[PDB]
Amino acid sequence: SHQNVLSNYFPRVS
Amino acid sequence: SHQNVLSNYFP
Amino acid sequence: SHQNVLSNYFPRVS
Amino acid sequence: MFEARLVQGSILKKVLEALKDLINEACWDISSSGVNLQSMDSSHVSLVQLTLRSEGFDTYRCDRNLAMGVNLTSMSKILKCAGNEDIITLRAEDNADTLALVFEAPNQEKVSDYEMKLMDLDVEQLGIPEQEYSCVVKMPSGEFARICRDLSHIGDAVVISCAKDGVKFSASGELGNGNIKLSQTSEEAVTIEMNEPVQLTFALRYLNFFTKATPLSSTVTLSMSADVPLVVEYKIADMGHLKYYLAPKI
Amino acid sequence: MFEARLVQGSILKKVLEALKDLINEACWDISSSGVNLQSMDSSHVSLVQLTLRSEGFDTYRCDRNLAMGVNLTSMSKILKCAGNEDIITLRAEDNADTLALVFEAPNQEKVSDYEMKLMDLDVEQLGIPEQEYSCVVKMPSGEFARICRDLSHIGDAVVISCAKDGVKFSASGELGNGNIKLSQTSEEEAVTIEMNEPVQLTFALRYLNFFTKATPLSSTVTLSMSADVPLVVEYKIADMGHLKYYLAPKI
Amino acid sequence: MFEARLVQGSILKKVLEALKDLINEACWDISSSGVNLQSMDSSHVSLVQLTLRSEGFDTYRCDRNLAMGVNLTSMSKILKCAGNEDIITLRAEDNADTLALVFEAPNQEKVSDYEMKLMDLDVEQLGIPEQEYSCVVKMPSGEFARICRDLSHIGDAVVISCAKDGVKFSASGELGNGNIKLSQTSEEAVTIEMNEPVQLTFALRYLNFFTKATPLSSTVTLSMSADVPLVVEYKIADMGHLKYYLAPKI
Repeated sequence: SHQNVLSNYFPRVS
Repeated sequence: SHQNVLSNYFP
Repeated sequence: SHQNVLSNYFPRVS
Repeated sequence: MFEARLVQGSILKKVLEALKDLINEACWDISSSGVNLQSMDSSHVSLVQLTLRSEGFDTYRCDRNLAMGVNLTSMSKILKCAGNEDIITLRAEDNADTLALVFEAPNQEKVSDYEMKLMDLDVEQLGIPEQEYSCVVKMPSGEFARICRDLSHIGDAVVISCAKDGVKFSASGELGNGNIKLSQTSEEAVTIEMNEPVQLTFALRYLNFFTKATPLSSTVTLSMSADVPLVVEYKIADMGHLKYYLAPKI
Repeated sequence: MFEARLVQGSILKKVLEALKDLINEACWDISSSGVNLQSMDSSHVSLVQLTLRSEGFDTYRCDRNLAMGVNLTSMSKILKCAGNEDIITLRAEDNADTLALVFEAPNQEKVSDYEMKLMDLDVEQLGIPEQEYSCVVKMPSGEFARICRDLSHIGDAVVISCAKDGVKFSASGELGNGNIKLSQTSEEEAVTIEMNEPVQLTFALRYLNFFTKATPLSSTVTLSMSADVPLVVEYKIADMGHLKYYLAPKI
Repeated sequence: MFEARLVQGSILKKVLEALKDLINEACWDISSSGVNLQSMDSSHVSLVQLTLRSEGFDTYRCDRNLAMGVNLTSMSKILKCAGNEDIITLRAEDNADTLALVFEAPNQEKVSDYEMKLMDLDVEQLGIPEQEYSCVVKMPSGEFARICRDLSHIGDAVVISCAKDGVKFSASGELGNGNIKLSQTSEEAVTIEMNEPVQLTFALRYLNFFTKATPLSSTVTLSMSADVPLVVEYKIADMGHLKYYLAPKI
């Protein structure tokens, strides 16, 4: 198993 | 903030 | 009282 | 001999549902005028008084007065085994060793019969004399129960502030604070008899036990004065009533 | 190859619900006459016999006879995934390694497909001879389920006393003791008694309460008794078969 | 001052119910165009984006834009104290120290008033790019919700397989494996727009959280492409939507 985080796909707009 | 019992009221 | 088993009532049919 | 018969048996089912979480033991005073019960809970913070008048029964007969040690958790367990529509009968003899309970189905092909042991109880008595109340609030019991259930999300204590403006229930906690205001109306009415404004504080834990009597009555009354216990009162129709008493905080 | 099809799948859901808490594994005898299942519970005090006849399925096919080791909880977990109106199909192929369960929804957009592994199970079977019984009671399964639940508040064992026109259930414990008396009525909701000889016996309420898990299968339940023989509690999966529970008496 | 009023308050109750188990804290972006809310879960695998437009309200008013750090369990606890039929009002002032929630009953002889404190949040926001999707599936939200619950009996990951026929949901574990196939129908419809077959894998744990929004919408839409997060979309009728984003496995 391995879980990907949304960081791989979405930019950090803060 | 505090509290008692029901003894202190009734005969 | 004591709990009885069904072995005591039904034969072992194979 | 003691023998009492009640065709709307659900009354008794509801009564012991209203008691059994609060007190484990209580003593039943039987006389020719009916049934009284009084007891405090373990903390001695609250007290409950139950009255059931003779003429609310369909067959009442008492040869002479009795005091019956009853474990109420047990007595509840038994009453759970009564049908919603069963005619329930209570009986006690010379021995007062046991109390007998009879559940007759109205169809007549089922009759249940239970006999429970009566323990022996030390009787720590108090007198709840009826008092005057600065303010007295009448409202639908489900409404009150919902106030109490709601504010338990908020805090551990409710502040009741009653003026003629209407009555307000308040609580505060970690989240923040909450306030519910009821006003006086045109069954489901909210009526307020006020002689003097009061603001008191009560543990919500105890009130939530009281609201277990909710299925007994459409209406509930709250009676308050500064420096006296609150009375939360449910009226059992045509028979009697259930009063819960609670000491304020601070 | 084996394939069986049932348009009202809820039958099969309820059968499982009635089994899985009493027995965890069991063997399914598939033939062309239907399905038999029989097993003791671990304690060997109770037994369960399940019958589901061929003609109660809308499509039954049993080319070769089969004996299928099944974990009944696994099968229960799968069957939770069926709707009560799913058309449920069981299928097993050549080697009988897996059992396939197919759920067709009447919504029609959905066909679910599940396959559980068939374990290999050892066979301690018992032979239940056909008898007739001193006393036999037919009554609403809900009434019975309640009798059993209620008296469990009172004691751990019930004494059933069956006479000419009424049966009495008794239990005792610390609170005190209780007795329930049923009489015969003026169909499904009647209480009827066929008695050749009065019986008074004693049984574990723990086990009966597992039995009543079969309640949603049948409106009516029948109890059969004789002295010195196990009680039989029977629910009928109507038109197809039955679920019989057998229980050994106390003392 | 900021003021939002919603005569059908249940909408908001359902939103909080749809969020509160997935995320504990969040920031509410208040703007004259409506309300936005966005947050990741602690594990950063999923995201939820909430939009509620000005014109879906019965009374919307915003003089200054606001960003409100909110404990969502607290806010849920509060909205539990609202009835399904209550007119709900949100209010914030100049100062923005606390957020006020006002519940008016259709009974209207009762008004509840709650105020929760605004904590301070480092709000790790994300930017949601506009993509187009290989496969896009529309189905009844309860059906999707039952798919997700059913397969949680079997395994911890679901494999969604979309070809032109329909989409297939699959999971495996110790018991065995399960496969659920939906096809397109002749609402309650199932529609599948497929431009190129996809086969993806997601944690069912997260999906079972998403399905908490089922009561908000009769229909749910799923959007997929290889190597972009899954989008689960519920539409709040007339007001906005609730979109969940989930990162695929391996």
